[PDB]
Amino acid sequence: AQEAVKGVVELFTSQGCASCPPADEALRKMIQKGDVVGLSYHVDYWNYLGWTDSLASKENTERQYGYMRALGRNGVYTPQAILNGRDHVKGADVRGIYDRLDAFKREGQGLNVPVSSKFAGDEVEIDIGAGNGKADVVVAYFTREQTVDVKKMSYWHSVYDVQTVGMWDGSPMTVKLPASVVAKVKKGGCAVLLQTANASGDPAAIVGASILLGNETQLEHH
Amino acid sequence: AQEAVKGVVELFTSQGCASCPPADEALRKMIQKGDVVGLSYHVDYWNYLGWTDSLASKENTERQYGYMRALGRNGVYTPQAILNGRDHVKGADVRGIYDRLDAFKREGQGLNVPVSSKFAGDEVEIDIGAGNGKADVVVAYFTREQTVDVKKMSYWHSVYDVQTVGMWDGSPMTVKLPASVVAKVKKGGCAVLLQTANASGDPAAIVGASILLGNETQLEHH
Repeated sequence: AQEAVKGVVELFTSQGCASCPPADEALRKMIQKGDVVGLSYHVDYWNYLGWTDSLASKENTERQYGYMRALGRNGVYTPQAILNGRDHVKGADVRGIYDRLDAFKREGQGLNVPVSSKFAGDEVEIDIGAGNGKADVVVAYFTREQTVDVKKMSYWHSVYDVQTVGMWDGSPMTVKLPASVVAKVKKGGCAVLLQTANASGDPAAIVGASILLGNETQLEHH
Repeated sequence: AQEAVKGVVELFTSQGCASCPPADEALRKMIQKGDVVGLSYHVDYWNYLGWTDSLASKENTERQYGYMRALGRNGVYTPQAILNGRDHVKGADVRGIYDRLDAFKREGQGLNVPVSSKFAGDEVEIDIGAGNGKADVVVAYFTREQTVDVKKMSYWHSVYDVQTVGMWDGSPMTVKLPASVVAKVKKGGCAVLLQTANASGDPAAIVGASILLGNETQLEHH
């Protein structure tokens, strides 16, 4: 292969948030490089009546709340990037995010558990490697690229649904998802997050991750 | 009469918020003094599964979002107190809130429009005085005092419903509410807020306010 993925970057943003564009660009650049699992969660607290993006959801906002609690904070803001489900940083701080992810890796707090995903014809197969502890197998479904009327703006990896498909206990496992899931991934893609939780059950460190894009086109040079 | 009410204090808090108790006490003290219209809005972003107060609501959280936008901020936190619908301050900063309200009054940004409320037998009557501009006649219904299991903690003026009952255009007006409203106020009380809105329609400066308690007991000394 080559160099393993550096980590997970979950950006909470909104088209109604004026200071978010810079962070949106940051994420787009990281997704283009493909060295991180990047996700964009549009929050609903920026909607009022006009500039209400059809990409936001209450569920996305609730996830940012889960992180707020787990991180011991007393509030939320946008743009906010959550790294490896372990810490937060300004969404536009590209240098900070990569330096943070590197710091995690150097401490063995990176993506230590192998996670693989692929289409098994009319089903989705998720392969998880061996490790220690317990974690949920979380799947975040997103559209690859979606344009919205401002003119027109483009957003990438906008999550529209998140679901837990099983539990990992340290043992290697394979989870098979039905055609209904295949159809959803085909709308863009999905990210598999092997995520632990704290005592309260809120989202915590992500110890493994993978992205499966709906487009399975193999690009080759001869 | 005597000295007019100093202003409106809207506290966003939650029993799931560990740093909120101090702010809750602050509000209780101001409500006891009765020189301000005090309201407590329990937010829902501190609920997870256990310490989920039955006093929180999505609507309350949305109101804090409305204020976030109007105030030009990019996030929310608890405990947060909104003063006269014009600015925010730490919920526990008792000195700051009163000094802020005083600063508003000295600038003629206090409660300049008279607002009165009373029970008309089986109906609720709200009397609004003359002024300039446009504002919604907002009614926030609350329980006077509610205890929740931690032991047991007590919360005051916990808002459980907010509704606009009419529009003020600067002209003196009287709004009559049905028996259904009387029943709700009797569950605790209500606060009438003559509130303006910004260009986006979000909650802005409150130019008049009044509280009507369900208990209409007249205390006299002879």
